[PDB]
Amino acid sequence: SMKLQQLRYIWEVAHHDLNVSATAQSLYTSQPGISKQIRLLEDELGVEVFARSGKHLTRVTPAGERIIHTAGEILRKVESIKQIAQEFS
Amino acid sequence: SMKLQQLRYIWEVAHHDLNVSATAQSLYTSQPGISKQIRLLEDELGVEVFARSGKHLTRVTPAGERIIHTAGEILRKVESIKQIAQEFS
Repeated sequence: SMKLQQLRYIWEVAHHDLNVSATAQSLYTSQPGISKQIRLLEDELGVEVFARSGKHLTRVTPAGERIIHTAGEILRKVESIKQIAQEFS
Repeated sequence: SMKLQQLRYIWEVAHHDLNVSATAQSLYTSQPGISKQIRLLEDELGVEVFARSGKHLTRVTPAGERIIHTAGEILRKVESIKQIAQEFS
């Protein structure tokens, strides 16, 4: 089963121009940590979200553009649950 | 942080007419496991998804109707990701 954390990671990596180092510092976590969770996700899905050239991301794949876009929808809907909660709070 | 599992649980509990026992057997898990994950979710959200009367769920709350609906959209969108993966495999 895919996890929300891996969805947040590919969204953030995509919004830091594929710079995994810059993303790690954005999320206050280690850079190897983010790379692990993404490859678990890609192994779990069986598709590459990010094309690589060595230990380095080069571009978002066709499949990844669709998957990341939908991850943003999931992350925004998770946020709306917390806003629904707080309005009734 | 909220988890996909807890979103799957409140949705499944809601589609087994609030019967946690039938839901546990559906998901091949324990009934205490589902209850535990639901109360964690509700503590994080600070709202009750299910109105209670003793060790018993009576109805879905105004807020819970919205949260469960949005949890369903999320669970559907998680499925769209794996359908995107399968296509591109």
